[PDB]
Amino acid sequence: DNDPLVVNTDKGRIRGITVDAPSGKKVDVWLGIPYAQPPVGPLRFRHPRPAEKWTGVLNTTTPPNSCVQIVDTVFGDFPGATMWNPNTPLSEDCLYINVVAPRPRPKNAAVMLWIFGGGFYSGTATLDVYDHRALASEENVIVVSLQYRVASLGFLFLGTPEAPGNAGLFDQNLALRWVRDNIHRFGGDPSRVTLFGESAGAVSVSLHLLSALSRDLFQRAILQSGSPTAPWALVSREEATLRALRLAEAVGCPHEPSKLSDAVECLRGKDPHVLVNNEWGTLGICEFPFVPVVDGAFLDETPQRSLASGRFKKTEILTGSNTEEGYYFIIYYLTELLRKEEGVTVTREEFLQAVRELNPYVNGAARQAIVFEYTDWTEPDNPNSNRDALDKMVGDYHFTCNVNEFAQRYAEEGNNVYMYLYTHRSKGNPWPRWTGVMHGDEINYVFGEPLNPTLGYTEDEKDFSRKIMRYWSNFAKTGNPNPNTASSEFPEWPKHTAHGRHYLELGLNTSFVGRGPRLRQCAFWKKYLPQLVAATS
Amino acid sequence: DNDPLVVNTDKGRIRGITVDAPSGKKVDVWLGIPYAQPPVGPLRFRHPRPAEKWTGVLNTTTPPNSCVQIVDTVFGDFPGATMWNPNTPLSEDCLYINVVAPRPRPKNAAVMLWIFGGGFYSGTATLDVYDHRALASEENVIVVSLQYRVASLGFLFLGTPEAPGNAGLFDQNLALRWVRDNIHRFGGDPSRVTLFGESAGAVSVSLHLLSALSRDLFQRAILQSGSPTAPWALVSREEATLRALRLAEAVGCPHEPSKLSDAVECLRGKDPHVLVNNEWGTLGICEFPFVPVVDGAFLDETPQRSLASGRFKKTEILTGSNTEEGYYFIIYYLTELLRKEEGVTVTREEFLQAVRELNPYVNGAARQAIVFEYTDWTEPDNPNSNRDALDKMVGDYHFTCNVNEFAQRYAEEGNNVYMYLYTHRSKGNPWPRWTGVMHGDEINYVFGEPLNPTLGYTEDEKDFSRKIMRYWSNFAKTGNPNPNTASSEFPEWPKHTAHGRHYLELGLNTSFVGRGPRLRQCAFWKKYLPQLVAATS
Ligand SMILES: *[C@@H]1O[C@H](CO)[C@@H](O)[C@H](O)[C@H]1NC(C)=O
Ligand SMILES: *[C@@H]1O[C@H](CO)[C@@H](O)[C@H](O)[C@H]1NC(C)=O
Ligand SMILES: *[C@@H]1O[C@H](CO)[C@@H](O)[C@H](O)[C@H]1NC(C)=O
Ligand SMILES: *[C@@H]1O[C@H](CO)[C@@H](O)[C@H](O)[C@H]1NC(C)=O
Ligand code: NA
Ligand code: NA
Repeated sequence: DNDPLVVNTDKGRIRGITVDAPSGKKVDVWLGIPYAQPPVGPLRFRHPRPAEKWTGVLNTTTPPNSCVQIVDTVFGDFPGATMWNPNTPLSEDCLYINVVAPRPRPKNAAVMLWIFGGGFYSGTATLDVYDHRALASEENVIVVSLQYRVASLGFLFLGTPEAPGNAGLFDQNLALRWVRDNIHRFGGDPSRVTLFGESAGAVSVSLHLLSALSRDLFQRAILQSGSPTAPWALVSREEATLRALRLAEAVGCPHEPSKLSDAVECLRGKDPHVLVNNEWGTLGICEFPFVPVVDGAFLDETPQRSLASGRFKKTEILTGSNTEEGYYFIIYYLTELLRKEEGVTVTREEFLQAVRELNPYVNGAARQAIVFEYTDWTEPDNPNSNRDALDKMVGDYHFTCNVNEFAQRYAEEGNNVYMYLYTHRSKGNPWPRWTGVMHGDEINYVFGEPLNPTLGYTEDEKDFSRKIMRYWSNFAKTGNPNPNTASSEFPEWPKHTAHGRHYLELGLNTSFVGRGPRLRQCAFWKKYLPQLVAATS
Repeated sequence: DNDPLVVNTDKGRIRGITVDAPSGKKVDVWLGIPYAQPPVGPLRFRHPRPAEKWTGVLNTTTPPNSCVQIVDTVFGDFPGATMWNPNTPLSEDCLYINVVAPRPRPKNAAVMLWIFGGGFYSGTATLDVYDHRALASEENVIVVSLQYRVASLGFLFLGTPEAPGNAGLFDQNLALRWVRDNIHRFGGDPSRVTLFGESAGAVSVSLHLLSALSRDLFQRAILQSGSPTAPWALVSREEATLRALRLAEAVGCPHEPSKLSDAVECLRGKDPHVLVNNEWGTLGICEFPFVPVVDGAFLDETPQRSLASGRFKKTEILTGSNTEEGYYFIIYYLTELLRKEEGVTVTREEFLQAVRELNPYVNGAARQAIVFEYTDWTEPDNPNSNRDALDKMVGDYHFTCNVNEFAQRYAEEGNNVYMYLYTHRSKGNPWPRWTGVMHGDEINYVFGEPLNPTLGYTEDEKDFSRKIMRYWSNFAKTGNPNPNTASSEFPEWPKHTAHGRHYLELGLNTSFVGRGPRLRQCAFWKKYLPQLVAATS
């Protein structure tokens, strides 16, 4: 076989297809490569097995199945909500990898591996917003994405070997070995693999930097709006079992903590869709039913202890937060107030209501410590301020501050860190204006969506997209985002240093550099508030 | 008598003298006019009596005696410390008024009455820094100053009629009636009297706006770095008696609360200087041994209740604070650290030490509420930040915030208010650089000291002085500081409105207008911290 579009992997040979990128540039794609046996029947909830070797030529020409998950309807066929909806058929057999090489195909090049994230309950590598064609063609990089098991199918934990937990993470781990073993045949470098993700993507990518098993399976990491030290990232093993036994109860299975083997076997029987729909009990804002847990194999300790002791891969890190993280989550949660319409506001009374509902676990000697910190004292009753104040307290505690912590611990262990604050809101953003730049807005720009002519992105937005695609790309290459011009000295993007803590503002005409972001509020949630709760309890 | 320099007051006639202002302009002065009988012997601690009518022509040609007080030596003959030292002989007979008319002498003009302040323990109208010659000549206003009894001689309270308290305030009150009765003969208007002062000066001027007795004795008020709602402004009647009986003990007199008439009579005997030296017991920063008290005559309620109920003269108010209030007081107090030298700094440890010593009455669940508010979280251990952070917490609690409160209550009662933040540090400032603009720095500029050729003020500083002299002067005239150009619309200096809370920055090239100043920290000390101390106690 002299055919460039057929490739012989360890488990057999596959046939790809040449496709046009929206830009018009040509790339080679391999879509739906099985990296594991379908985790069905006795294999559900369990760690994945490598794929059974196949005979003949297999067609990897079309986008694979998305894993079984819930879909978002709460806004009907709104373009803003439907972009995160799975665009392929939902199946238990979802374990596949997608490889996209640029044309001409390089002999040995950089590898960028995208781990999607849906709060560990949803998502797929097949989303339109994650399109490898624009990124691979413009930056000349091998772009790879994977499907990992999600929700209770991926993250159910009972301590038993029939449900050991972290199945989704072991999925990713196995997919990383596939890359290590098979990427050079697509023209990549097994040692130059750079992992990058958003939400759980970042939380996943981070957990590979920590994990013993996936330690030497990649080179660098890019983390978007997520860290392993976030509140929603992990659950206690004691709770994870209760969440599992509650799911057993809710679905009509044996829920007794006495006999665990009864519970898992009954669960294996039930339909996958009824299983994922019964995960949602009483949960506050920004907390999810089934997520990573410290299993003993993938992780043998909590990420907090790993970070403290300094047990993580010595690597360059590119990480950052968006300006308005919370808004997205305060829309779905707390849906009464702050609905999907233009010009919404919040009265001082409604604000005071919200901080109780958004922080239900604090003693009230902490509530007004929050309200004093998160109110604008130049004009306290301002309806705009009180609304934006909700986004900040959610955004900072659940997202922004946790990113800062991980970035600092990496910086002070002598690693090069690059911190960003993404401030750009699209002109064509479908969501209301007040939302501003929400959680996951940068994705469209890192993947080169503005370079699509069929979409009406302004000419400046197309430049901006190419700019951050460059930053991202040559970081995966060189360990540094700075372009060759000004790479020699006084960078556009300074290093996030332990004491300096600098970040770059990613916006349309701003090259502004600050320190943080939001160091005061981070000091609030990390230092002041915890010791106050101690002193009042 | 057709002589312009002789004037016939109600109690007899006086003879003045023409003097050159440092600028070279000529003014007429009357210095050391007795407005009351000397409060000596049986009259000590008591309310003043009007002066006994005199026969013939009296010479009021030289600066009168300063009241008995302590002097500052702690810095030896330092020019910065010695400017507040009394420059006339110290006497118990100190009750006099000074009148300065410009030449040519107007038929009927505006009256600006200066009440000095030394924390109610010191000060005199005769200080070089308060010179009427420059102000009167340049702004064409009748400038008047008075001497009021100070320290325990002025503010001793025992509830007894032999020591009823507020003697210093009744001194001022009597001096205001003298002005009402006698100023038209000097070419002033009895109804256009505008009171203005600094430190206790402002606290005094404010207490005239409140008091029933001195209500109709003036028109407007200008208040510099002081309000009646400040912590050090008043003492409880229960404490004032104890402070008096402690002073009785310390001087070797009967200190028993049983027999009060014994105590006062023994006190009347003792030398005035030994009496003023034994006032200082255990007192924290920015608190003074003998100050105004609610006597029942001058004030029948606490200023807090007066402000709340809205019982104060409906008038225009011009008030403001300086950028670094605390520094001056943290130098004399807490003298170990933060000494008088260039380039002093504060370590993070020393900072944490200070907040305990500077706030000795807070439970420690409040101490770190302060440290979190008053630390710079971009670089927390910064030695410059930690030093400046001490000035702010002292400046805000003891001065700046209290000025804001009084200014707001006047604004929301429908009165016109003009708030300033004085940001200008002299080039020739004798104190160390880090001190910046300290408590009482604006005085030199409001009195026209830069217009003195024998002093090396820059040509811009001379313009600045004339500018704020103008603001001050035509406020006393018109009720508005704005010059005729731009007085018609969109003022240089906007009104401090109840909701807007605007202030003007008084500096060299800044016409900048903000809102506050320092609304966050004021909300801290006024709203947040008090309810936190409640929740933790
Ligand atoms: C994939 O192979 C099928 C036959 O199984 C063929 O019908 C189809 O055209 C192929 N599509 C590709 C490789 O583009
Ligand atoms: C940045 O801001 C605007 C962007 O529209 C523009 O004037 C120019 O590119 C820059 N200039 C500024 C802030 O003066
Ligand atoms: C004040 O009067 C005295 C006489 O008592 C006289 O010696 C002195 O020159 C006068 N000074 C004045 C008014 O300038
Ligand atoms: C105010 O600042 C300086 C004062 O020296 C001067 O450039 C000018 O008067 C003003 N201009 C600015 C801030 O650009
Ligand atoms: Na998420
Ligand atoms: Na004072």
